[PDB]
Amino acid sequence: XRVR
Amino acid sequence: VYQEPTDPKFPQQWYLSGVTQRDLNVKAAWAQGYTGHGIVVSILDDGIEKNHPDLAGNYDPGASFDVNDQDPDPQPRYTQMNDNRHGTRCAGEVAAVANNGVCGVGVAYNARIGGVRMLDGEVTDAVEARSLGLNPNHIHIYSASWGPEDDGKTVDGPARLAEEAFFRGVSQGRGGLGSIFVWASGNGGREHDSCNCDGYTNSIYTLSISSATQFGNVPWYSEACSSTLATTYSSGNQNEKQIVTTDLRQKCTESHTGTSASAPLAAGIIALTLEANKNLTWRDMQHLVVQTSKPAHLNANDWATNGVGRKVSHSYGYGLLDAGAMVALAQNWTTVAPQRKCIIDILTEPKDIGKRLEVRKTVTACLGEPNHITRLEHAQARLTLSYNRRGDLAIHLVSPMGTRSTLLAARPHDYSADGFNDWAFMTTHSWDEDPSGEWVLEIENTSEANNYGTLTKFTLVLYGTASGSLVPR
Ligand SMILES: [Ca+2]
Ligand SMILES: [Ca+2]
Ligand SMILES: [Ca+2]
Ligand SMILES: [Cl-]
Ligand code: NA
Ligand code: NA
Ligand code: NA
Ligand code: NA
Repeated sequence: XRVR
Repeated sequence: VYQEPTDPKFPQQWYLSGVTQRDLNVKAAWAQGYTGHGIVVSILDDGIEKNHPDLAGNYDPGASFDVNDQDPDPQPRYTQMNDNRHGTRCAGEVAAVANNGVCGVGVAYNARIGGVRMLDGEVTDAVEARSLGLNPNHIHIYSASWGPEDDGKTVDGPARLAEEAFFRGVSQGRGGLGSIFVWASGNGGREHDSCNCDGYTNSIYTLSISSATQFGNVPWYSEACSSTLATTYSSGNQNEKQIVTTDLRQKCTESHTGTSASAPLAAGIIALTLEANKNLTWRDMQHLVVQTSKPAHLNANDWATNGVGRKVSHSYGYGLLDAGAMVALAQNWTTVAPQRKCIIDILTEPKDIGKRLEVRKTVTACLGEPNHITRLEHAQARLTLSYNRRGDLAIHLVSPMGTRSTLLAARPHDYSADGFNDWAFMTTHSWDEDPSGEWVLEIENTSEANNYGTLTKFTLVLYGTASGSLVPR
């Protein structure tokens, strides 16, 4: 996997 | 009578107000008396600087938790690279304090703001679920500027606990009215990503928000898809202004950017709307967004008019949010009827895809049954198919009212041979249309390669009601  | 904020960077918040007409019309909502008082927003991200000079006055520990370290305090972890500044920037967009001589102001500068520290660690299904399901009878609106990797190859969505959190949220959250989940549609523009390959944005339970540059263009990072609902301003090229917000280490930044900045602005506008009518359901809120959002002055090559006369783009949804129009319409809003769900299994036999497959089916949309739908909300084409190179596929769905939704555009980096396993491609573009009649699904190979595969299941899932239509636009 999860990214900003 | 209304006095706009005097904060030092408020004149730089071009997206909140200006005479230029390129703004979100937020001052008009402030002047109607709506600044967010009583509404609670939580930023699901890498933490929130709860002592920031421009957040302390609005900070709400009841809207906050640290899921990464399992404690109540969502304070960011400070590093040399300032990696964990992201949540604090998002929080200031929603609810930075007004008229305090610091930085700028939030959209809902009198709302209460919290943060869930959940990105600074391994982001498991359970982590997402505990974040999405945090204090659901205290938090009104959840904002998420994160999601699956934007490499243009991934197909990924909420696993079981997270999907259960969404369903529990919209069903029992906020007194049964339903949690409002606001999602950033993604940053995969350079990778030719599609936000329909992202189950968080593609969900009917989230309001997926895209971005427009100051000059009204589709930013480099933008992802096109049919599940997007609306747009707010964000960054663009270096001649266009950016987003002004609170930064890590008690600072102010004028250079917050990307899809990440659009969701918080939407969450703030939704906070103002909830102040204007606390009785709005989660579906009410999506209806208000559809009816009030503004295409004008947004440039795109794919604007189309749907069956009820509304312009819709895969880059922008129904267009720019309009805070003044949202709060005005919300005040005397009549609650929509309970949501109906009509499940239509389309195929009688598997179909080889080849170079092109067109599947036509005339449907009655549960005519004569309690789930009869004459007013569509979301529509899903839940597809199961095999294919040798997934990113060569383009998928389109045409409604009986003639509205052509791109469910999937070509993704050059998607080499996967895994196909789609009951993937629920969603479109908002046929909202308020009558779904009775001929639907058309088109699957095509966009490459010159001799590709091959089989469509084994196509479930058309329609959501909506059977009452209360407006005269088409
Ligand atoms: Ca902590
Ligand atoms: Ca301020
Ligand atoms: Ca994406
Ligand atoms: Cl459902
Ligand atoms: Na409910
Ligand atoms: Na969504
Ligand atoms: Na029809
Ligand atoms: Na036709």
